[PDB]
Amino acid sequence: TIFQFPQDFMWGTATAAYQIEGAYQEDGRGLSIWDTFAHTPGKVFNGDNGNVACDSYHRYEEDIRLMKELGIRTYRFSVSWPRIFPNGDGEVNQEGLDYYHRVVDLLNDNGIEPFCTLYHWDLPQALQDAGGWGNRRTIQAFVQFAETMFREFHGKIQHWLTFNEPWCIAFLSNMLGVHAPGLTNLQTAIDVGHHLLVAHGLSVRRFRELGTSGQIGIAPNVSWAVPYSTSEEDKAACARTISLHSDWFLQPIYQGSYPQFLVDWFAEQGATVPIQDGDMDIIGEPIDMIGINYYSMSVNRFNPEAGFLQSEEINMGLPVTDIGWPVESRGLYEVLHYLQKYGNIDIYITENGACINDEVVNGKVQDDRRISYMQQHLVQVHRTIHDGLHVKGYMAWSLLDNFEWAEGYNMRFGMIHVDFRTQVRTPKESYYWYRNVVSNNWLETRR
Amino acid sequence: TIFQFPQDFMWGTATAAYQIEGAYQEDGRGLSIWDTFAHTPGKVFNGDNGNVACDSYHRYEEDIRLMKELGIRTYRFSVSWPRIFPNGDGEVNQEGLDYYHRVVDLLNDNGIEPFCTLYHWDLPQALQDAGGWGNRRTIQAFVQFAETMFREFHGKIQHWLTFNEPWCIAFLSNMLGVHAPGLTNLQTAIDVGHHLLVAHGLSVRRFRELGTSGQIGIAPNVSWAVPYSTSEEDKAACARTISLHSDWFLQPIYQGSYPQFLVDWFAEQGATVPIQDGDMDIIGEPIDMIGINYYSMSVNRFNPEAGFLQSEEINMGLPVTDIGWPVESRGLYEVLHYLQKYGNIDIYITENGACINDEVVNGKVQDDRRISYMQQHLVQVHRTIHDGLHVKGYMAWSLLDNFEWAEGYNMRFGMIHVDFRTQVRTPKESYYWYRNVVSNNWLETRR
Amino acid sequence: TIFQFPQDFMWGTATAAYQIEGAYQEDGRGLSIWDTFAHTPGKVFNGDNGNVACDSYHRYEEDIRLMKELGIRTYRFSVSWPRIFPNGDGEVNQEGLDYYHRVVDLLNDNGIEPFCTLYHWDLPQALQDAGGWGNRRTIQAFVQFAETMFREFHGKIQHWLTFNEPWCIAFLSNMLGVHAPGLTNLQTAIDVGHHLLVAHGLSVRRFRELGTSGQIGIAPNVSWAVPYSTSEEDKAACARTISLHSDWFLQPIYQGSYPQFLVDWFAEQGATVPIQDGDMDIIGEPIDMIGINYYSMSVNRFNPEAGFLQSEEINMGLPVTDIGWPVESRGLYEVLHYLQKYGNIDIYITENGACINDEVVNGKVQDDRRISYMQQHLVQVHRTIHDGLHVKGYMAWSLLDNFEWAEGYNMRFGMIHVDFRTQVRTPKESYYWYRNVVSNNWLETRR
Amino acid sequence: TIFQFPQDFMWGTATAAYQIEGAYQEDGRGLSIWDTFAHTPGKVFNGDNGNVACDSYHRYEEDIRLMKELGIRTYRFSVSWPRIFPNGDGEVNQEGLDYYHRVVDLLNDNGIEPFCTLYHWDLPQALQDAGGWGNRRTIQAFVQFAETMFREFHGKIQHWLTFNEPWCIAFLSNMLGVHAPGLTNLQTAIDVGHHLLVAHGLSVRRFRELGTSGQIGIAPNVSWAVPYSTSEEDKAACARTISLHSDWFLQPIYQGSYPQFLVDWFAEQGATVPIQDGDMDIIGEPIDMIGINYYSMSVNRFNPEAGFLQSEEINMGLPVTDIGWPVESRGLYEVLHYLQKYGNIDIYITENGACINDEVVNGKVQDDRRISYMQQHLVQVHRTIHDGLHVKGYMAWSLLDNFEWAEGYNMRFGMIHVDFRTQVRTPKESYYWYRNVVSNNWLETRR
Ligand SMILES: O=C(O)[C@H](O)[C@@H](O)[C@H](O)[C@H](O)CO
Ligand SMILES: O=C(O)[C@H](O)[C@@H](O)[C@H](O)[C@H](O)CO
Ligand SMILES: O=C(O)[C@H](O)[C@@H](O)[C@H](O)[C@H](O)CO
Ligand SMILES: O=C(O)[C@H](O)[C@@H](O)[C@H](O)[C@H](O)CO
Repeated sequence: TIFQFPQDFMWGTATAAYQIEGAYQEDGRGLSIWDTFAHTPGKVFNGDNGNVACDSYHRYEEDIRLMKELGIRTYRFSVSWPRIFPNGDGEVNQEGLDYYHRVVDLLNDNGIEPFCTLYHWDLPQALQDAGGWGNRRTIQAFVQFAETMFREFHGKIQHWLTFNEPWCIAFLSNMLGVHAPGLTNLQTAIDVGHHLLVAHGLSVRRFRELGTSGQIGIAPNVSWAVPYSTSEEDKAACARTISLHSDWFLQPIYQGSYPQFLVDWFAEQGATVPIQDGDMDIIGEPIDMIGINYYSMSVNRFNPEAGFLQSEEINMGLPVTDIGWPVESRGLYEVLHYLQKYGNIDIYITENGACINDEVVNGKVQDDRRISYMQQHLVQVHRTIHDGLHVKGYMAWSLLDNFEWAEGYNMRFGMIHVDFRTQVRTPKESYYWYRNVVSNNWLETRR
Repeated sequence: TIFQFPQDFMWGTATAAYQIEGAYQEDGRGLSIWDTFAHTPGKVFNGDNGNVACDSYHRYEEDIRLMKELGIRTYRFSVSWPRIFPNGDGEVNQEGLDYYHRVVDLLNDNGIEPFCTLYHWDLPQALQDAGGWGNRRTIQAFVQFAETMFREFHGKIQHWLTFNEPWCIAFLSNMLGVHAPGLTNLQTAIDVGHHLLVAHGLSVRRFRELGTSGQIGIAPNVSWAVPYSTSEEDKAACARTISLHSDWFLQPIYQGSYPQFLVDWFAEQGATVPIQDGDMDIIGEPIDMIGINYYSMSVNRFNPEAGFLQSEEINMGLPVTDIGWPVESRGLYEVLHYLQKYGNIDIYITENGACINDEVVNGKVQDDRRISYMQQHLVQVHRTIHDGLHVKGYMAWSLLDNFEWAEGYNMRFGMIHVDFRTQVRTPKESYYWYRNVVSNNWLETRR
Repeated sequence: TIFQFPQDFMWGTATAAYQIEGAYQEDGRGLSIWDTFAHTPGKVFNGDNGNVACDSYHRYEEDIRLMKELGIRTYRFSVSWPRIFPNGDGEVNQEGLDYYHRVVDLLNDNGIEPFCTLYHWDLPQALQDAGGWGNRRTIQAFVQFAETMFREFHGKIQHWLTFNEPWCIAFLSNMLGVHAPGLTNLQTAIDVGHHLLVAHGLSVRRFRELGTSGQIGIAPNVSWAVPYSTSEEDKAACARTISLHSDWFLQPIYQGSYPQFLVDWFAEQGATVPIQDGDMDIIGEPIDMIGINYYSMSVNRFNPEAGFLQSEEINMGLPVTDIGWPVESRGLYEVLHYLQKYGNIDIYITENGACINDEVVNGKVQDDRRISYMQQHLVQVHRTIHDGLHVKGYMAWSLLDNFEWAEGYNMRFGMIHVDFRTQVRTPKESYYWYRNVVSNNWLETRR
Repeated sequence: TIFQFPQDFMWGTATAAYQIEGAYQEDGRGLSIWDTFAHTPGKVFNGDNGNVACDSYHRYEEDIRLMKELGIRTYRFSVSWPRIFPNGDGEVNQEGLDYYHRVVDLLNDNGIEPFCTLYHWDLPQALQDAGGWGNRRTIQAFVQFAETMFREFHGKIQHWLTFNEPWCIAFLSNMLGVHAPGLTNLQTAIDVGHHLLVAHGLSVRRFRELGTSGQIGIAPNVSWAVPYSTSEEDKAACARTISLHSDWFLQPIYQGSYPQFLVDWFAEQGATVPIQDGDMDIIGEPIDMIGINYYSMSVNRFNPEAGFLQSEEINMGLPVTDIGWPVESRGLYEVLHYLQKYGNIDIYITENGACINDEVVNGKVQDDRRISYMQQHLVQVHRTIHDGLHVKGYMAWSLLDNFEWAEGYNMRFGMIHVDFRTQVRTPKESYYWYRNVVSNNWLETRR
């Protein structure tokens, strides 16, 4: 089957600052909660950290040449907040801004459209010390950061995302303790989620007030669960799982309220959203589009012992990637249609990829499983476009193998292999396959 | 995840006569349309035929010992019609009956419940010469055959199936020309389908009139298609695909009529069902259960050039078995729920398996992919039971690698490897895995 | 270095009934708590059970031929209680006795001295239903069982052990829930430990009263822990670890009391030993020797969160066997010297071995690591003998790969490989190495 | 288990001049007793010599870059005496001093603290001709050498060691004849040992008088033996073995006397220490710390035929490194605690490593066994620190594979592989593992 994509479909790859930039103390960069987290014994696999990670702070020219050869039209990357404001709240670091100018100018020189993610988890440690996202003052610090970037890069960037994966930032980091700052308190997770939504709304306002170039949105990671049985309880368990990742952040944005059933659920657990007057109006600031991060899908059932959402994932026996996630691409088709509850909004698949740990053998990386994974998901993308949904682009999660939060360098998601001992880049077989798809602008599945 | 099965769940394996019995001219056996078909250049891969195929006519004792060691409770097999009535219409061949007595007694001696499939495609050539299933006289010949078996094996067999895969017998064989007798005429396919339904109804009547032991049903192969787009036409294309395999045969049986939309469809193509007065009443004879044969699932779209049903299957990029079928077990969960339109009837998964061609290496057959396939499908079985559906048992398609109709011996579906050069049996790794599942009566998926 | 052993040193191998006998329902055998445990989802790896396990109930003649060729002088095996008394408390099953007569006569015919373990964890389910070892009536049932064996095998067996690994029977099974019956209650673990000690004392009395042949003892599994730091608390943590395995059972036997510090420890946790008047006097019945089971050694430190004994084992980086136990043979030398607190009693290393999962490749099992392990431990044995300790013999843990409780068949400890699919025995390279050591009666370590 | 190290723990690697510097006749370097020894047929394996050995005389910049990337804080190296004083006793060679200035400045430029070993066995041949260390005039020559280095490198080096492994210099070289000058006379070995102790004391005095920078000590190789039996004689045999390596040199230094029992032992063999008045007072000069070289541990027994110390090492069957040494890290914990007899002095593990001969395969050196070895020994280091002992740092024996005295290039101890045919350096897998440990400052053992 041949799947032709729209003429102006935006093809790309994506990275995040702390995962690839290698110069954590260079040019006045301050420490982030992730430096702190990775530097704590037991928080990240093997004690790995982003001190060097890919060294893209120095090797960006090479990476950009590689992505130029890929035939890609956009590059999603994130800005390291502590490089711009080493204290979070403070005096601007021109050296930090200079770095992004070098990167952005090179991208633009190469016809590659920057797709800027302002917040990709690297909150300056100084702000965390004051309570981090649990403190409304951090909202102010973020707006300052956003403004600085909007003004500095006004006509160089046309695509902006305020936050990347609000669920991970709030719940995975503050309720489950898996990601920095590693807390386990429902109330603080809810506080964090609410404050980042306020920060987001204010930043969009500034974007509009400053007359900044381009479009702006937010990029939540998307969850998709299907019930094991036809029971109302399994159905509810799946609604909770799905809704906390997306609706919890999208309903306030698009409809001016948090999902009542989840508000009630958390209330049962003694937690309440710290909503101040006009917070909801600020959060409802009109956005241009949203980024959607998708990787897997699950079959769940209600289980009172299954975590704070009492939703248990069943191991259905499906084959899994090297990080253990089952691959079932229909989930992408399903959430995209599910999200239509907010209207036929513009959606970019800002992240989609697979952990496949193949290494360099005979000078190549025969990552057939990543090609397989991508192929199945791109079919779903075409399928939704064919259904009339406004899915505008796709960004392969990871141009490069990188520091994969908590997993360390152990889990490879890149289309370009990076030997962390030499920093040597080796484009995988998926890279060359992707090059053909993005350059031809059509995909073909064959037996 | 641990999946506990019901106390009385019936575990088994299945075969078909022409695929495993090796003695096509022995003990007065007459030729079937399949001997004829396989003996024709170009009809079956490599000119393979069932002349010897496994030689189970002679090696049944060994096979039965192997299935006894498997911990299985039932064995589904089919009866070679031309061994009982070498002419189809004629004088009984006691030698043919003796063979099945040897098999059945041994099964019973070993506590293995026979699950008898009367018709598994081996129509005596003599009847085909007279028009085969296109001729109503064949219905009479079949009822005689059924009666003979019912009387001969009265208290030895408690589970009976009249026909196995009516869709393949009618459409694949008479419209698509892929299986014997290899015709390509819509009207004859429809005639065949209708006549086999009449034969089925009459045989159930005889079963009841003779007071024969056990329960009796029919075993259609089940189809499952999901639409590519949300269009009404893709939806219709999938209804046609799904309905021709099951509803076309189940609606007359359970509701007294053929699916009207398919009646109209075929009428558009100039074909009409040869329904005589009381045919529908005969077909509606109450049955005890049905067998369901499931292997794969597809995503289809309407396409006017896509065959007689104008339903095109999209290659979604999913991994496939060695015969090229994509594995997606949810399809089993879906049809089982879909079939509830006929009531919560008793259903046995009379066939489910995968073509995995692994051979003997280091004295074993490391068929991990078959274990994987089975594991995923058994989860769905448990899932439907947990939903309250009366799924009574499961039979792994193929105890032994065998003559795979049209594919020849090239496509292996067995849990026991058969080296066709020596007839040597080598239980695969899936055999030992299955032995544990059927003996423990619970399954466990692990990472 | 050459290590010459004493002229009359007793060399052997060992097994346990439920781990090797394959005929759990044969000849009237009743179910044991282990059949029950293994038949419960989640209790044993992969749902493995002892239903067939080696099939030594039928293949003992082969096994005995193999051990005769090994040059061994003794064979330690256990008696399946539910084969003798299918109800535990009840009427004798002559068929069960006959089996052991076949085994024992063959051993004796081959000049191999039987070393009989009366209790090796297979308590009849019927007794467990009544409270198992938590009920003093079980003590009576055990004495009946012991008497029966003493009278039946009077002049055929000269070495007897009442219980094998009291720590595992009591604490691992009733406090930690890892072994059958799988309970987690300190008090019941203590009850079980005390009742088995009473059963042991009474059985020794009967042995003496009946004038039965040979010597009789008990075979505790031995623990050995060394402190991480020189702190009093780490030292205490190690004393608890060491003492619960051995002193807890040996002090009542040899000195008429339980280790006070452990009595106090458990008292702090609200558990008290159910000591009735004269229980201690019964337990103090003089024994002829003890069997010692040794596998590993650890370095521990005090940790309040480290289980009921608040003793944490440090992962020192030492290489481990395939089941994950570090090899450090000095621990054997240490406990043997430590046990001298009870006098220079007769000690038999009734168990010592390693989990090394090597399989048959090129017709052999190149288990160099098991040879390595054994070699290091046999040096320690010689060392203690050279120090004047009365270490009388050594039995390699496992003649055959077997059902390894909770680990299933996944963990191989045998010197003879068993392909559980064919029951085919393949003596490992360690078997041939051991044959030379036991036949020459001296060991040689070489570079 | 996670082992956190002290904030200021000093991590490093170590080498010795003759083993790595490749330019034995370059820049006026005179010959040492080792050039002479290696140039004699039969003294060193395969006639290997240090003529080129690693060529670090020319490739130091590369090596230093590699150790900078390692994250190391100190580098232990030795000074080639015959490069400074080509005659030993004579006129200074500025070219030789210049080399070390290039090395030291580069180290300092890279934040790597030089740890200078003045004497690492390369005594100028000219002095050996006059009797070498057997002649007190050599003491004077050494003090001149020491002074020169102290004055030349005053503020560039902060850590100094006078002698490296006095036992090897005296006994292995002059009693056993294995190392240069290869003599076999107890009396001369004792003379050498005493004269080097006097040289050491005088050099420390000069260090203090000149007001040189840093701290100064001596680095004996440490021995550790445990008795086979509990006999007084085996115990004595172990005391002799242990004491000759350490106490023989440390007692005069810290307590002002030689171990009396060893004085008596040698007296029995007709040898006496040539102690002149005030020699002991000079030797007792206060030192800042000591370096400890540890590799293995043994189990010994008394044996009158077992060499001059009549101490036989038993082959306990333990796994060995590629040079044949058994690995048993507890020995490090034991000697460190044993050395507390001199007070809780500052101790640096100046050497610890393993001979693992893995080569470059697939572009890497998979030296898992060296990682294993180091991991076990670093646990012991942490353990002693946790016990309150002042263990200040650890230096992995060998940054690079090198000329391994008498073994030649056949025995590899490096963390960086050196292909002696191309001089190409290839950091081993242990290098990358060590980089993580030294950079994180904590170690983790995992299963
Ligand atoms: O939010 C994104 O998800 C994260 O930024 C990535 O850095 C993750 O590593 C990737 O999703 C794979 O888990
Ligand atoms: O009717 C069933 O289809 C047939 O009985 C089998 O013999 C098929 O060959 C099997 O389903 C795989 O194709
Ligand atoms: O108590 C003994 O340990 C048991 O009898 C064995 O059956 C164990 O499985 C074996 O020691 C392996 O650890
Ligand atoms: O005395 C030290 O030991 C030596 O400096 C090294 O050069 C040795 O060769 C190394 O220890 C290997 O044993």
